[PDB]
Amino acid sequence: MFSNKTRQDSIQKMQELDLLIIGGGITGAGVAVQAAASGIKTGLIEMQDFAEGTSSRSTKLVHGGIRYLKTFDVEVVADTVGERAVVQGIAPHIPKPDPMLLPIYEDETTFNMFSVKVAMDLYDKLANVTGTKYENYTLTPEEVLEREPFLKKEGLKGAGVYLDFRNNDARLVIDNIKKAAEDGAYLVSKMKAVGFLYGDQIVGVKARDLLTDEVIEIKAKLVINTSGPWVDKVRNLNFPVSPKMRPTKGIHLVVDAKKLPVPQPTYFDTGKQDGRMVFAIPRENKTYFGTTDTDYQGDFTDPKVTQEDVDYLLDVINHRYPEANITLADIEASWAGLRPLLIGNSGSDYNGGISRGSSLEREPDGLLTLSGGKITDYRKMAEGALRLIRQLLKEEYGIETKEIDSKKYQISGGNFDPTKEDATYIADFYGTNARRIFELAAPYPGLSLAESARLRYGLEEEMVLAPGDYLIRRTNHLLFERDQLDEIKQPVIDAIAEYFGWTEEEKAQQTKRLEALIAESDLRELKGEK
Amino acid sequence: MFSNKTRQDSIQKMQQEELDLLIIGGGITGAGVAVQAAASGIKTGLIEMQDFAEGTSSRSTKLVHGGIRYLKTFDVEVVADTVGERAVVQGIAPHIPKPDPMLLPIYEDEGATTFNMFSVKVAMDLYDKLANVTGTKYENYTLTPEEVLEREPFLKKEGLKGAGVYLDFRNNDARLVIDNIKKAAEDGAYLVSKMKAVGFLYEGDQIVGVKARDLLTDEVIEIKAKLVINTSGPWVDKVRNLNFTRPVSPKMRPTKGIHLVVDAKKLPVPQPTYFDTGKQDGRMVFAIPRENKTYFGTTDTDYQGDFTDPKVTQEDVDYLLDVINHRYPEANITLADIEASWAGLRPLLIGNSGSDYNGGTISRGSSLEREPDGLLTLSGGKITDYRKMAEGALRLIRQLLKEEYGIETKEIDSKKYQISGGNFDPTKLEETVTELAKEGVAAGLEEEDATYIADFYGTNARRIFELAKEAPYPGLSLAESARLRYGLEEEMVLAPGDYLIRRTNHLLFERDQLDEIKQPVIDAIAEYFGWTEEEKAQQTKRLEALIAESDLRELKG
Ligand SMILES: Cc1cc2nc3c(=O)[nH]c(=O)nc-3n(C[C@H](O)[C@H](O)[C@H](O)COP(=O)(O)OP(=O)(O)OC[C@H]3O[C@@H](n4cnc5c(N)ncnc54)[C@H](O)[C@@H]3O)c2cc1C
Ligand SMILES: Cc1cc2nc3c(=O)[nH]c(=O)nc-3n(C[C@H](O)[C@H](O)[C@H](O)COP(=O)(O)OP(=O)(O)OC[C@H]3O[C@@H](n4cnc5c(N)ncnc54)[C@H](O)[C@@H]3O)c2cc1C
Repeated sequence: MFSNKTRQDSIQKMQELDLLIIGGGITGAGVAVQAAASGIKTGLIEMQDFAEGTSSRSTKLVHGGIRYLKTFDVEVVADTVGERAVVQGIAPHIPKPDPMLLPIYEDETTFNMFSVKVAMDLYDKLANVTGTKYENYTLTPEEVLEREPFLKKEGLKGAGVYLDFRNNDARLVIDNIKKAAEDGAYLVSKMKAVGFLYGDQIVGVKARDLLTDEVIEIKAKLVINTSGPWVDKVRNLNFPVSPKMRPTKGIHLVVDAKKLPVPQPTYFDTGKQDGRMVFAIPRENKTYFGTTDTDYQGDFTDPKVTQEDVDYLLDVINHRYPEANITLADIEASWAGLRPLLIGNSGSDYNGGISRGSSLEREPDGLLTLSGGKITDYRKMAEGALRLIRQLLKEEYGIETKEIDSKKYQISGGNFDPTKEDATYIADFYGTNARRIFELAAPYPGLSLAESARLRYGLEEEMVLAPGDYLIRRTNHLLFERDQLDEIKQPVIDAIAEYFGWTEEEKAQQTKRLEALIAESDLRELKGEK
Repeated sequence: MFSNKTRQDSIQKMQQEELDLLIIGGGITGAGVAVQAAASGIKTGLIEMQDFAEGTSSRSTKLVHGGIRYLKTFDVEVVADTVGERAVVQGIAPHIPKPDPMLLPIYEDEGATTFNMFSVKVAMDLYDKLANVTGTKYENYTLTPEEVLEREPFLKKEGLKGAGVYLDFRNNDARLVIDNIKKAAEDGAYLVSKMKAVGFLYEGDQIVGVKARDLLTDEVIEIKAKLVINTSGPWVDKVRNLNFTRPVSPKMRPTKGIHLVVDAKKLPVPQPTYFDTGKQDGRMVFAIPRENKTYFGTTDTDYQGDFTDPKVTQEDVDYLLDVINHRYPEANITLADIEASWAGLRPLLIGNSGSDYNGGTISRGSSLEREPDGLLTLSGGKITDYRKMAEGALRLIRQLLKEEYGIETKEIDSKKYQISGGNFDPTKLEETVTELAKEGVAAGLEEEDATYIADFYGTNARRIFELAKEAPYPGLSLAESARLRYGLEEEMVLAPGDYLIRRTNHLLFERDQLDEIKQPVIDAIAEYFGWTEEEKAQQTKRLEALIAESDLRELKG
């Protein structure tokens, strides 16, 4: 059990914990996955749902960064392919091998047909891939147009193909939390930290239950802040400090596969003389692409896509594919996110052109803060967190904290061997936990057999409190299967209403929430009503 | 024989019947062209204003550098091209460019460096791979600070973090030109030194020959030829301007560079060393061992003035001494410690730099072009690409001889045509030197000298060994005498400096022993040519001037 039941118990049990963690993203989720495995009594709190922050709004990939070889920044490339190795090892059901395609042009560079080849050999050598079935290779201008029919011809010299990975971020967070649960940790989502319990120090926190206006006080030896782009907002809860962050907005658009077919990931130049590059990626029967870099000020819980972000991106896909003719009217889904950057770094520092871009400082009040960084280095940042924690529990309290190896502790649903039609999907999506799903496959009105269990499983096991957490973060219904959402939408909500036995007004408020969300995704407010 | 006598017969033939190809300039670029034309059957002539190599081909860095710096901006094709042609040159002249691994120390207090301990490793591995060197006896390796000071205890310690060691070659530029020249002569080419082109001959607006002046006798002759190719290095514009019937746009813009020599006890470096100037100007300086000395440079300044005898300025010297005194803090080197030196002009095409050499169509930085009047010009390039430059030129030459006159020519593989003294298995230099040295010992020479001469002359050591067997000149050792006699009869020595400066390492690298042999060498050449007493006194005054300039006597006041 891991639902609203397990939830209420947790809240009560936290009524002096060893460690309190603020933030339920990939960062907070990684700290706990390790602390629990090491003994510490831990109690984490996530203001909204799990992973509903930036950790569900990224490019959704694990790019190697081959681009860095242009300035011979070889140590950065080695770290990256190296850490990417661990993760794939501790979560064999999430990041998957999805070789990428990099076309070469003499009209417009970065590499030529001769240099891409040597760049890809140094890449596989550092990645220790050199030899396996995923070894790089090149393509002739003829054999490139085959795979991608609408790809610009004027000036095509061919292309290169090297290893890269697909990675659902939301699932990475949840299966880390679900493993943190199994190890006894008070994980409470939908609970917001609103104040601090103080002489001059910090001994506790005062949280609010967003499900019930009840205010509780928490007691713990140490309080660590891992609120991502919210790092400063959480800090300022202590009424004198200065800013440490400066986030940027990036967005993505989505279209039907037949409006822009691409059998594999494709990286290329914008063509607007700004040095930026763009992706066009496949994902089920769709193809999404992007992204975007712009200073942002306003609401952090729901950043919005505008006309100018659309203009910019359309001008890019239309130049790289002159035969597509894509307009605002072709987009079926979308999303926006904010990058947790420290004053000084930029968005291009993610792929070229304590951890790289992150820090772990301790405030004078005694608050630990882990900021910046990037999802691909989540496990690595937490190991550096558990260090200033296993030492801080002794030099001040004398607790015998254990020692582990995060690089080898496999998480939820993925404990099998690394080199491991709707039961096929279920296996390759939940991995191991697909076993528990089958046992449950007593359907529901308007739904299907399989779709019933994946919903029941969410409620029983994935802390599904609201319907949106299911169609958005626990599965790919809203973002990649829009054209199938309207014949499962109402049914799903009623099974939720049933399981929770909400009420005729709690049910009304919920549905109201799905309306606002789906609409902002489908940019109805821009289309002057679709 | 290849001497003043051969010279005089060549001068008559070039006047008897028309040539198919006449070459202007006897440095590495013309020597290169001459060898490939001769081997192909093309009747060939070549004229050189001074001695062979007296221009910029005897004034370079005397190294064959790989260009590992180019990996910093991932310019891999340039590096592949360079290590690849270096292997090709070693195959045709295994007795000149030799292996001599480079030491590259790493520092953290310098601010903005090229590589760090982590990055030099992946750079040296990529370097060896591109050069098919990984898996051989010269594959790279790194050193720790304490390992570095073990080899050079006098290197700046503040910040030293270790070193990288990778493969590179030492190269004698003057000996490389003359062994290409000797090969061309053996294959029939008419080669004349101390002969200057002073004008063109015409039939309409079309060049059909050259008027040449014999600098030794004030005589002026006419040479008829089907094609004329200009390979005069930094003098490329000045030669093109011998056509006064048409002013023309300049292609060149030469820069100057110098090199200084001190005795090794003053800067003991066991192997070549490469480092930052410390003047944050983006440049690098070398410290290299040669015989029992250490030489260092170089500089890079815009120039105007006489092209035949460029001079070292006090400003060139202070720039270099500031670099060495910063890199080795206890050595304290000043002008008084310098015993020899040289300066030359880079043949750059308007728009290029000395920097592009080491990462500071035909080949990088060169061009092959024909003028409206029929004159062909081959300009730019660098010494390490000489054979590749001659190949592109021969390609156009055969195509013009067939089309315009119906003349078929044999196609040779220049990548395998070994030059003078280099006819032996390139992978077995030491075995070949061990054997030849025996033939030398059985001739009356000592162990040290026979090995030297075999390593320096290669196969040609046998002729040196034969003459040795047969008559020491007054004041000279059996060994020295045999080298000089070989010089006069087989290497076209015509004046004292040709021998002490370019055929041997006497002036530059053994200055401390030059006085013992200076006069005996002039006397032997004097009697051998049978000079008037007035002629000898002038050949003497001229050599003294060359020594005064190397010694930096004026600056020293
Ligand atoms: C456009 C874009 C592209 C990206 N591309 C890459 C990439 O290519 N490679 C890469 O490695 N990374 C990439 N990233 C970055 C990566 O997604 C983030 O670094 C990562 O998701 C940050 O995780 P986090 O847990 O620190 O922050 P979040 O995921 O935002 O989690 C922090 C949580 O704190 C919670 N919180 C805030 N205040 C409170 C409070 N008062 N009480 C309780 N909880 C609170 C919030 O609800 C939030 O869920 C990209 C990001 C963006 C925006
Ligand atoms: C300081 C310095 C550093 C350098 N660094 C490098 C390096 O690291 N790597 C590299 O590969 N290269 C390097 N170079 C360049 C290399 O030395 C030259 O490219 C090469 O020697 C030039 O060949 P060249 O034969 O074209 O000219 P040259 O040797 O100059 O010869 C041209 C010849 O034609 C003759 N001539 C002129 N006019 C007439 C006439 N009217 N009649 C008859 N003959 C005439 C001249 O007397 C001369 O002998 C460097 C040069 C310098 C000076």
